[PDB]
Amino acid sequence: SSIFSPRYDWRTSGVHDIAPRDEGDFLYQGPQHVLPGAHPLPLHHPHNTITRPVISPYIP
Amino acid sequence: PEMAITGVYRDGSERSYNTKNLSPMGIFLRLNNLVSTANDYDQPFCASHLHF
Amino acid sequence: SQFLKRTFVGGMGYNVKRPYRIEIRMEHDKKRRMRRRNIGCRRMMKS
Amino acid sequence: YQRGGWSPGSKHQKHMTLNPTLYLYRFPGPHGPGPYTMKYWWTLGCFPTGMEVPFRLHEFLSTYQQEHVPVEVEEWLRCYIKDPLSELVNASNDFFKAVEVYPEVESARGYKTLQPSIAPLLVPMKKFEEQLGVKISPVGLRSVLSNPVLKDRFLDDLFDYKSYVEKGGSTPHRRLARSRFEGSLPAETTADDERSLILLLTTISEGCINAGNYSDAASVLADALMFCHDPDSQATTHANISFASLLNADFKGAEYNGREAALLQPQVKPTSTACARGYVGWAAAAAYQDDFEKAEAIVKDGLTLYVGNEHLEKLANKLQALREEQPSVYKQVPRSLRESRSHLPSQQSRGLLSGSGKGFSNEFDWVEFKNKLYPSKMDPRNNEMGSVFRRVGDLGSFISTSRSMER
Amino acid sequence: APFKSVLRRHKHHPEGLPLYNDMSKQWLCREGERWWLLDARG
Amino acid sequence: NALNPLTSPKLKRPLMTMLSQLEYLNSIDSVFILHSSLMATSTDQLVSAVRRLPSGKDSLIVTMSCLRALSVKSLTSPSMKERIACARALEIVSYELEKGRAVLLPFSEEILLHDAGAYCDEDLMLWTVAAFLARELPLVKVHTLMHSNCTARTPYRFLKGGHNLLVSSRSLYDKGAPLLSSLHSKELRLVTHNVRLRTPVRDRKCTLQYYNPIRARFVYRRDKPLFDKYHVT
Amino acid sequence: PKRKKNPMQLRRKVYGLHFKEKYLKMEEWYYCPLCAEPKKPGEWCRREDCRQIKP
Amino acid sequence: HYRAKLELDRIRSMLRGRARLERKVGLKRLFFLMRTQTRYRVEQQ
Amino acid sequence: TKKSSHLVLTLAEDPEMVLPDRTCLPYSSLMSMKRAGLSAQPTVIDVPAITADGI
Amino acid sequence: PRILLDRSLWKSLWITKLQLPDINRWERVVNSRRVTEDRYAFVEEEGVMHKVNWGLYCERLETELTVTQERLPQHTLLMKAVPSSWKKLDIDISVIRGLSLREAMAQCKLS
Amino acid sequence: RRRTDAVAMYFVEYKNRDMSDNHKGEDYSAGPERFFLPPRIVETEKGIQRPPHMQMAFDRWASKFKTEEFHHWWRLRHAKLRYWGVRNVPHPSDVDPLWTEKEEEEWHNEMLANT
Amino acid sequence: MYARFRTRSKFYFRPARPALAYNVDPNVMRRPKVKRGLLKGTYSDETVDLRDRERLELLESMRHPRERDFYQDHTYHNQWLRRDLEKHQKQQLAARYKYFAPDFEISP
Amino acid sequence: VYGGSGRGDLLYENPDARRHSGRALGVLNGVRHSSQATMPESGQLYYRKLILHSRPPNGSCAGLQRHCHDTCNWSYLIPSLHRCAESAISAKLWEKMCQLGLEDRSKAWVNLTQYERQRVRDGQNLYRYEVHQRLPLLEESIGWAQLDDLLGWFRSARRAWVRLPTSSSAMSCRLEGHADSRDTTPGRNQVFDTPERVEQLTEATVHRIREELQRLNRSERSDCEGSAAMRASARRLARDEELSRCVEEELGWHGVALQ
Ligand SMILES: [Mg+2]
Ligand SMILES: [Zn+2]
Repeated sequence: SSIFSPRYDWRTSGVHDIAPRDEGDFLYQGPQHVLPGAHPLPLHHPHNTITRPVISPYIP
Repeated sequence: PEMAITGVYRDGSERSYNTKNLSPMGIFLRLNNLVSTANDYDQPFCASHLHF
Repeated sequence: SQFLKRTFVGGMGYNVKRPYRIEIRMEHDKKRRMRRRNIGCRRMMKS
Repeated sequence: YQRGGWSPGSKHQKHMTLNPTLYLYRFPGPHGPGPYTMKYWWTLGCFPTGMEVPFRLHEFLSTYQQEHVPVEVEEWLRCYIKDPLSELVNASNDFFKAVEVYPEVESARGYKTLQPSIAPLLVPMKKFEEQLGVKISPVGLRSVLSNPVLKDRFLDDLFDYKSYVEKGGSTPHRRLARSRFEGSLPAETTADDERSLILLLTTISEGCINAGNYSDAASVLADALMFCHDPDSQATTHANISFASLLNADFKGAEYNGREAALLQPQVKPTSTACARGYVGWAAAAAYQDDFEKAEAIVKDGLTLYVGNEHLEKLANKLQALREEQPSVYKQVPRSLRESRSHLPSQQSRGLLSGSGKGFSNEFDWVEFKNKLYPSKMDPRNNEMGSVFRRVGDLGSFISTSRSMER
Repeated sequence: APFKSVLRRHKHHPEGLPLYNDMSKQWLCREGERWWLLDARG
Repeated sequence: NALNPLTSPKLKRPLMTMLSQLEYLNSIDSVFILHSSLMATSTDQLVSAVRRLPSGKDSLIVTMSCLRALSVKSLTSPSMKERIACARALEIVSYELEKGRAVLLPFSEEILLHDAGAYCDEDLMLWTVAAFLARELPLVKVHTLMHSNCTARTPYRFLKGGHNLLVSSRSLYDKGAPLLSSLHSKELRLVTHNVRLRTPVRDRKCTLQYYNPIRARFVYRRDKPLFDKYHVT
Repeated sequence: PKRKKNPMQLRRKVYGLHFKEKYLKMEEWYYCPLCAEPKKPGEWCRREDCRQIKP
Repeated sequence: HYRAKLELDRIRSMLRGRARLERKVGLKRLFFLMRTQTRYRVEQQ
Repeated sequence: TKKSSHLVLTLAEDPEMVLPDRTCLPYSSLMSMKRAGLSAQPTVIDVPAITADGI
Repeated sequence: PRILLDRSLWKSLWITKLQLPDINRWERVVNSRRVTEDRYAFVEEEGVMHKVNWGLYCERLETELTVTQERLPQHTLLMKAVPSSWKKLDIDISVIRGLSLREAMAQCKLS
Repeated sequence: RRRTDAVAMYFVEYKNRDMSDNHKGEDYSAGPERFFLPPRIVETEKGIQRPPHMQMAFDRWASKFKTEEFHHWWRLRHAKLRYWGVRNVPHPSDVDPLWTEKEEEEWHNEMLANT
Repeated sequence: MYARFRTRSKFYFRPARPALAYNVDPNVMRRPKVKRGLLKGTYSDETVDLRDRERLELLESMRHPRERDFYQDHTYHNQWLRRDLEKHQKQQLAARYKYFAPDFEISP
Repeated sequence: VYGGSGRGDLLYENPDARRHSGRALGVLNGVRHSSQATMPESGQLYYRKLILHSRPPNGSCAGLQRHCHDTCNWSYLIPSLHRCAESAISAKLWEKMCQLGLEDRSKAWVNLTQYERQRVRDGQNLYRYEVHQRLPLLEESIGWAQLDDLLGWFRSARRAWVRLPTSSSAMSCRLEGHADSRDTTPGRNQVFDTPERVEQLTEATVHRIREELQRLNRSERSDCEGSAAMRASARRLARDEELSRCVEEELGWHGVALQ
């Protein structure tokens, strides 16, 4: 719903299981922990030179 | 992924905030709300409730 | 049902047109047997 | 005009000038075909409106296509039936394992503990019954399993029967095969497997009596009687059947089995008391049928034969206690009042289950006439007022009655 | 939701009406009661 | 327990007590607290309560005050039915405690639990336990096995004290208040249920030999045309 | 001028004695000493025993 | 036109009878209750 | 509307159940049976237990 | 669609046999293909979520519920399409609730 | 009670059964096999004899029902009551006659036994 | 004396279940697959359906003699006019006999 | 914890997540204050108590008037594990695995297909999960267990091809996961040392088997002395022999010796 709405934050529990799955979930080690996908800019398509390689003499 | 942030407290309680298309600043604010509240009671702010 | 009949539980009134339509239908059944027609029920759907 | 829906299935007032509908007497509602229409579906063959197409493909598939077998295949189907001896051995092994793995009931203090249900036992016992031709009562089996000594008796007898059948075969099957062969073209004594079988069936019947199911106890004793060919075993089984029928208020069968056990006296071993028990059952059946002099004569003959066995003595003392009061009240039991008073709770339960109630199950709700239910009017055994048989008339043949006003 | 029953104690019922000095409710208290003597002369 | 220290004998079930098995009661779903008033003319409700113990999700709390009341009213009661019922309840509870299916509240743990300086009896200790586990283990459904006529069934009008100014409606959920301060509010009654598990069969006793206004008319009524061979005066 | 009735107006009929005596009530019975069937005093069976000595 | 249907549908448990069963009756009841309680809190409490 | 419904019925075993007495007969029936000649109390006879000793 | 999974809708409705050829299998798009794995279920074990076989898990739940209801010491019977209005049937059931079998049968035969 | 209208039923009879010429020893605990057959008789009064005029009247009235026209009336009554909506009335194809040769023979044997 | 009776609110208000859009139950891929009624608590050891062919006599016995049912041997409407089946019956036919469609056999 | 799933249940049902519904949440049954319309404050203990205790009894609640199941019986918990092992590994697969293990001693694994290997692994996984879910009831009912079920405790593990841990093997290690993130919520009965508790349960059940055998032999000897005759039943002799063979065989299969 809209952010300026009462129905936006009316889900208080039940969204997340308290137990984490033992296959992909991990803990935050700290600032030096390189998180996959984390980027300062809003990137709706977070690709890099490996997933979407550029074909040019230099990287833009 | 579930666009929500959850906080699990020491008394076994949970508090979830919705973060769908919400700015990272708003996510930070709701995370600070989580770390600030204790999630043990819900009482009104009235004259008969100012003193616990 | 004695207490019910005493305290009037149920419709104090009753049907009035039946004690005559019954004999009318019996006479009609006599006429049908005369005319060699099969006898039918008086009220097939009004029941 | 039109104070509701427009479809014929709606529930409110309609009119012909605005919502004209064709005459639909009775049709299924919006959820499903109710019983009022399934009655027509099964009797008339279609719903009473005639607008519905009879679609019985599913029941056709369930009955006819399933029961259809080509003759060339059914000619060989019977040539591949499982071996009866191996089937009996496997069924006995499975039933014995399932009875042995039954847990022992824990005795609590202050209240009665619920016995564990016989869930994994109904199928092995079913195979055992269908392979041996004898039905076992589940209530009796549960009671035998609850009873610690009866459970041990049953286990020992079943193990003996298993060993005897696995080492020598099935003596009832041998007897039936030899009888059929002799009929196509004598009698041996009761074998060890037959002895173990009748012993375990007697244990089952004793457990069923301890439960309180006298009909099933008598039935188990009856189908166990078919496996004994020895005079001692037959006399014991007849005494048991007499006692079970006495408890079940089957006075006729009790008297018959008692006099059979009594007749088996000359060819029985002198140590057995089955003949004394048969005399006891006969006298008790007589006393329950209210033949006090007959019961006294029977118990006197039984005493003279057996000089005063404890059971006969107690029965004679009871009969004498009744005889010291019957002439003090009526000098005898009236002939038109014999076998009229209920004495046992078995017949009370039977009457509760299959009596005539107020409104239904009486001679005014529905009457049975050759496996067909009839209304109270169409009762061929009664011509009371309100029956259709009072409107027959002379049928244009001859004046049967001298009645002037009716018939 | 609360519910005040329609079957109430009536003045014509044999059970009758109560005396609030004898009743035992949550909103009645007789612990800190005191007795005063009022004189209506003049 | 999750922290494994190693990475970095015979087991026997003791007597179940509340303060030593708080961890067990939190995993348990429903907890029925027994009251001695239930043992009136029958023990069928106690039997139906102990029938739910082998379910693995139900527990039974019997207190020493309850046991003392049971023994007292088994030895001194104008009703032999009640005396027999209380003796049978004693033996049932003893069997359950010996087997380890019901939990016991000894007198030492009763001292440790009850609020300081407060006199307690069966009626007050029932609600003391109820308020304690309703405040500390909120995820456990608490029931009370009491008699329909028991005055302790409604604590906020019979067991409530005076007009105390140091208690409020939220005196049940604050960990610093005494346990019995919750008697003044209806929240204890809201969180605790009083249920009859399985009443004995509703079959009426034989009343043919009591006075019947419809059978009394036939006492002096003439019935000559009702009999043929056995006329009796 | 009638209007729809709420569930509480429907249940008020149960509070009366005319509703309970018609629907919610049991029978006083015993076993017929001759037929061993449940039986109410005052009514009897079609039987030469239960007609002479009607229990 | 907003009537807070989705917000007031959660509190039909606190009502009773036809207001708790049927949605429109319960919504009208809760709307009236909230409006009157707001009025009382504003100018009478 | 020809209405029909479904019916759920569960029978459970209760060893602690004590059924009331339903064999109590009225005084009228008692004295009528006495007048006829039948015993007021049902005749009970001890039946020896089932024994598998002869087999 | 560029890649159409078997359980997705496109110009069609949901049919169980068409959209779920094998209910124990779960299809997904791995490297622009239809890759099918064993469908699983998440269960709490030792404080974490663990993957168990979904088919075995459902079979186990079903068989356990059935065997518990079976070995429960009672007997339930559902008689459908009873020729009576449910209001009157509940009226008559209220008198028989909470009785014994003997008293129930007696009241039914005497009413 | 009568199921149709729930009316209370009453068995009315005469008292001196044994002092009567007719109905001497008749048993009314259960009706006869057919409504035209003689009523049941207790085993004790099997040798009883009835007045000859009443016996002849009953024999005539009973022989009235031994014809095939009565079987036709019976099936036609089945058809009429089935067309009139009365339930539990079988089809005139499924119905069977009340009186047949072998049944009449065994009933005659029983009547000669009861003399 | 008097048995406790209570009027049920389901007999006063019970609407229909929410239907499925595009015949899709939104949690088929999310919830386990257990037999209906098990997890809810609906269980039965024996189900006697009074609409079967073998229960006809029991149904007609439990019914009252006063209530009559007509058109037992005939029918008001002529039952020899050919007309189509119900939608679900036609769907059953189409789902069972699929080889009736033209060119259903695989070639070659 | 009341309505959703109990202590020994197998169904994982998150009470706050309505993943089994077919309709959006319209009405919340357990609500204390109207302010819970737009913020139910769920997750707080005192509110989730009222939210969860107002749920109707499901097939696992066994409501107060309805008769409950003797779930905490060892004589029920052991055949449950055996039926789990049976549903996991079929009969033909079990026979083939026994043949291969007797012929090559875990060396003929190349003969099995990948589907059968995955079936065995999934069966071991589900059996470990069920042992985890039944462990509290097992350790609670170990006192009054009977010899047949005590031996079935090993029979079920052998059928599921799970070698019980003693101080293939699947109960040897814990599920990997950091303690700072595991679900340590109270009220959710979940053991954390399974290789440590299953081992002590196995030791306890071995001691219980020894005690049951000694008690049975002592009772038989006392009965024989009271009868003053050496008349042992053939059924009892055969039963004693077969159980004495089966116990030692199935204990040696796991590695534990009865001493
Ligand atoms: Mg026409
Ligand atoms: Zn009678």
